[PDB]
Amino acid sequence: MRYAETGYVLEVDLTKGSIERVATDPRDTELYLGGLGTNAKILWDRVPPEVEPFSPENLLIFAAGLLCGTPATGCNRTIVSTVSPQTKLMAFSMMGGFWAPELKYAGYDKIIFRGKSPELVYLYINNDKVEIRDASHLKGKGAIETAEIIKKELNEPRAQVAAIGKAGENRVFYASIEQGRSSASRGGIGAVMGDKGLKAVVVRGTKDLCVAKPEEYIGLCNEVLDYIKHREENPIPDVMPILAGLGSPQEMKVHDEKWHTENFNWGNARTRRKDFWTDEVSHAWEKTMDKARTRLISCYNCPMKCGATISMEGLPTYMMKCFTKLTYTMAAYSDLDFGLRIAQKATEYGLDGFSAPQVMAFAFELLEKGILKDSDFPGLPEGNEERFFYLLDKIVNRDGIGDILANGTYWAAQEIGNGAEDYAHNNIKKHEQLPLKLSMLNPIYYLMYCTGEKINITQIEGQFPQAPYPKLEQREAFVEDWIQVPDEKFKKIFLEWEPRGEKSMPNFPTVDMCCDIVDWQEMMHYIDDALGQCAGLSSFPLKPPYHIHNYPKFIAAGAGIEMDTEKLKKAAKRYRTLVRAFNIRRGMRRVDEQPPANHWKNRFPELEKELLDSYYKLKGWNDDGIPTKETLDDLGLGYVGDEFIKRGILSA
Amino acid sequence: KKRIVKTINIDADKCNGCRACEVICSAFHAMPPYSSNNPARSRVRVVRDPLRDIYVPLYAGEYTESECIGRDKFIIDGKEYDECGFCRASCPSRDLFREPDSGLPLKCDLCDGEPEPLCVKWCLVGALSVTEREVETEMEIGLESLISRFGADVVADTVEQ
Amino acid sequence: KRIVKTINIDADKCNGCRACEVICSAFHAMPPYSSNNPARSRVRVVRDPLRDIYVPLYAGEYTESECIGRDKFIIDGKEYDECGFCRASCPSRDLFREPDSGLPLKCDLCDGEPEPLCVKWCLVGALSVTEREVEEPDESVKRTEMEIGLESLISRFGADVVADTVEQL
Ligand SMILES: CC(C)(COP(=O)(O)OP(=O)(O)OC[C@H]1O[C@@H](n2cnc3c(N)ncnc32)[C@H](O)[C@@H]1OP(=O)(O)O)[C@@H](O)C(=O)NCCC(=O)NCCSC(=O)C1=CCCC=C1
Ligand SMILES: Nc1nc2c(c(=O)[nH]1)N[C@H]1C(S)=C(S)[C@@H](COP(=O)(O)O)O[C@H]1N2
Ligand SMILES: Nc1nc2c(c(=O)[nH]1)N[C@H]1C(S)=C(S)[C@@H](COP(=O)(O)O)O[C@H]1N2
Ligand code: SF4
Ligand code: SF4
Ligand code: SF4
Ligand code: SF4
Ligand code: SF4
Ligand code: SF4
Ligand code: SF4
Ligand SMILES: [Mg+2]
Ligand SMILES: [W+6]
Repeated sequence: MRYAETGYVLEVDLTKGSIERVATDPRDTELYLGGLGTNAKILWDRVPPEVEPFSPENLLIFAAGLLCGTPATGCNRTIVSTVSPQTKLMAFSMMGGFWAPELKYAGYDKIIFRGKSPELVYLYINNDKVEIRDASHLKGKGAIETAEIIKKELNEPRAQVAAIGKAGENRVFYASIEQGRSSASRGGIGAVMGDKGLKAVVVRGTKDLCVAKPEEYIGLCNEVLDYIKHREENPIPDVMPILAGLGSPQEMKVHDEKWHTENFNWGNARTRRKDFWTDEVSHAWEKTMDKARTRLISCYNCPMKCGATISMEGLPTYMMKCFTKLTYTMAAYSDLDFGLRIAQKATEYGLDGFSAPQVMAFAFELLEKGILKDSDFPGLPEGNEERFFYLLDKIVNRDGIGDILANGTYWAAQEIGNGAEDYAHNNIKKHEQLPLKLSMLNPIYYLMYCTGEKINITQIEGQFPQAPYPKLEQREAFVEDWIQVPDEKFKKIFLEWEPRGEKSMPNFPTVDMCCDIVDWQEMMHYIDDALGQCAGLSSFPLKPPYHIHNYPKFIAAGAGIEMDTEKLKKAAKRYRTLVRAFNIRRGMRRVDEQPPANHWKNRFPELEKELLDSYYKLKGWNDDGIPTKETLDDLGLGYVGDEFIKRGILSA
Repeated sequence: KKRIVKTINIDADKCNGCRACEVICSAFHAMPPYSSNNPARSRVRVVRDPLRDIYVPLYAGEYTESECIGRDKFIIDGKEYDECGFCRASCPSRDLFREPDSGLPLKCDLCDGEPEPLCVKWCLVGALSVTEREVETEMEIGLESLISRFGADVVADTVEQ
Repeated sequence: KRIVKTINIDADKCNGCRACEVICSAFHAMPPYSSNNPARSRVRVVRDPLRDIYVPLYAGEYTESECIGRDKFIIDGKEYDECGFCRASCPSRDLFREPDSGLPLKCDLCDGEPEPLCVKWCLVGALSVTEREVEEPDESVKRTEMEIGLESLISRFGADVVADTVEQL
């Protein structure tokens, strides 16, 4: 009997209309844990590179993490996977809320969608009962709106709904999937859902979900809760107030946005406004937020309550968390009020709030220089704010220039020509990065930008501090109880690291120290994304309650399989290396692993080469970025190497 | 005579809707304890509707063998609550406070025997607390009322049952 | 299918007049309208002007025992009473029990009458009764107030003293 995982998946062919429950291999759980890890294994040996994103054979996968549905705090994440229409690489994407737990109580670990439905439909799951319902009456309805109509329809007030808005239905390349206060936002999974004619997935679950060693397990949970209490009485000293505590970035609670508005670039990641955070602005924005924030609310089984319901006058309520609070405001050079308003529309439409704002700022910079004319904007309103509303609607319906813009800055530029390419200056692998254009090369972040498979700086960082402390005393205070470090050497690094001088960036930490740090930071995300654990209590914040030393205990008591610290490291390596193999098979090479040319004012060609050289070797990869035969072998990935040799990816 | 009355104090203004209370109450009451969990089995159930700003933890009350002739439904301070929205009853009209497999009724016993209500313990924002206080012939009259409304013949015949 | 009836209470319109309690108890006097007595009402208004709480509560189902723990809400800054929304005819309190005998009371929507009278007498329209079809069967064990009454007595005083007085009268 299986524990923690349900041990079954639902296989659905949207072309035939077929639905089937399948027992999973208990070995794939020992090897790859679950979530992202198992998602990747399925992609690897069911989606060869010949497959397009909007090919019927593309797979759209919904997965509950291995420990979702157990009592573990914050363990509630859904991992959605597919081939991205925008990057043409794997897109995995995470959604919090309450959906993944509900799927586990319904009895399933995943839903694998294949094919295309000729008519718009949605999937309905109530424990053992699974059917495909017609969805044509929901056409073009907002993602949250759709969820409420469906729940009335079926009389399932406690069902959880994941849906696409019109954005997805039109295959916008950065279309999201929305569920209450949660979103699978990036990489266009929303578009693949829409391409398949799938409007929503409704799940209701009332089955039990067991753990292997009950007393041992609830013990660890209580230990985690005790740590959450401690950690909130003790914020990281002298650190930006949003990044001093647990949770996703606490931007719904904290009104201090000095850090963001003064160091991140406005417009099309174009403008620094170093003195933006005045007392006047601070009060205006606080007034706006105080009035807008209805309640701070949590995902399933979590006390951190990072998100908030938002009510603007004359607009339906919606939910928000993290940086989307500022992206529309900063892209449009506007105020907090405007951001909250347009974010409501863009959430209902279902759009990636990181990519959308830059796509629109992108477009207007083109109108500015003349690369686009006024004629390409028929009926372009006069005011700045009206113009973002105007363009948002065109994009979401793919109307005229919107059809182009809806493909993202990379594809839009190469379609427009005339020099638009110069203005798509903030992509890595065809995916928009955060609007950051800093001064001095950061060797740690350099490696994360280049190599992260999520292609998003905010989902690979976290465990190691972003800046050093000026005083030795402060550093010694910090390493003192830093139990999370995989190894004592990370304390020593942070002790030596200084803001200025011999031991300052970009030459210190050393190349090898940077490789160790980035490896650790990324490993914890990959573990989170397999277990279903929210990064807010794990990989994202400093000194989390979940870490490399108690995670193996959680997996052993939870799922009933042997697990220790070293085996967990090797597991996370195994499917992080598998995700790598996938993107390699789809053509990714070292040449693609480069940050935007203007991402730092001060660059060091030779230092950068040594960094990436060294990181690959640590990964056990090529100098081309390909995992090697010997590495694939040690990891239990023999079939990867043999396939790589037959494709000529690796010489024999 | 002075006996003890226990009150579950529920500050719904502090509830974040996380349902941790449902997780731990069901988990604790699995057999063996913590061997599993399942919110359908929890004796605390949260009315949760973010779009109405409603977050109301509701505890399993008394068993009733039939529904009411009329179900109540409140509008209060602009919020339109659910039909029977505040009822504690383990009732035939719905699934709440009944096993989702056998339909058998559930009762909150304030985690009798334990050091502390587990739902209270896991509610880290402290929306839940439990507190204590001491508290301090008609038959004949009642029996008349019955005769006088249903008739002496009726009352008698029913006594034999 | 089968019909379900709902009592729609807009507590935001309630003015606390208790006219509802006046007419309910008056109708249920024997004979009808021969007396009245809010304590006998099957609708009882929770009424505290200082807390702006005006909440009409309808007599629900019978319970022979109190709950192990009583509940008490704060919602939208209002501190409600212990068991403040419970409809039960319960031994913990006088509501929905006859004041002079403790007999369980139950709203039956003025059955046999053209319309609920509380609704009728509430001129500001805080109250209304609507109905709808539903699919779920009525698995209720329907039981006459006649036998509910006696059963509460046998419960409270033992089947001995009760049988003693029935024949006696
Ligand atoms: C952005 C940041 C404040 C750095 O700003 P700083 O101002 O410190 O760094 P700076 O601009 O490089 O340098 C300023 C000046 O110092 C100079 N100089 C530098 N080194 C020097 C040396 N050794 N010696 C001498 N001089 C040295 C420079 O030349 C320059 O001089 P200049 O004006 O004359 O040209 C800090 O957060 C960081 O570094 N983060 C790292 C990664 C990152 O991007 N994090 C965010 C990722 S997203 C995230 O986490 C989110 C979370 C939540 C929601 C959403 C997102
Ligand atoms: N396992 C996991 N949890 C995660 C993340 C992640 O990438 N993986 N992202 C975090 C961040 S930065 C945010 S803003 C929230 C977003 O929650 P949502 O996906 O439900 O919108 O998830 C947090 N929890
Ligand atoms: N529509 C929408 N897009 C969004 C967000 C969101 O909450 N809603 N979250 C942003 C933040 S703060 C993060 S960390 C990422 C999370 O990426 P993912 O949802 O693909 O995992 O999406 C970004 N885009
Ligand atoms: S830390 Fe925040 S985002 Fe993460 S589960 Fe808790 S409430 Fe949700
Ligand atoms: S644990 Fe607390 S905040 Fe969470 S749903 Fe229960 S009472 Fe509300
Ligand atoms: S749930 Fe409560 S109020 Fe509703 S019909 Fe049943 S006993 Fe009456
Ligand atoms: S006090 Fe105990 S029995 Fe009652 S709801 Fe809480 S955990 Fe369950
Ligand atoms: S008659 Fe209407 S307004 Fe008066 S107390 Fe009764 S319900 Fe409220
Ligand atoms: S009045 Fe209702 S909630 Fe209170 S003890 Fe009686 S049955 Fe329980
Ligand atoms: S509907 Fe009739 S029986 Fe019920 S409370 Fe109103 S007046 Fe009394
Ligand atoms: Mg997300
Ligand atoms: W984020």
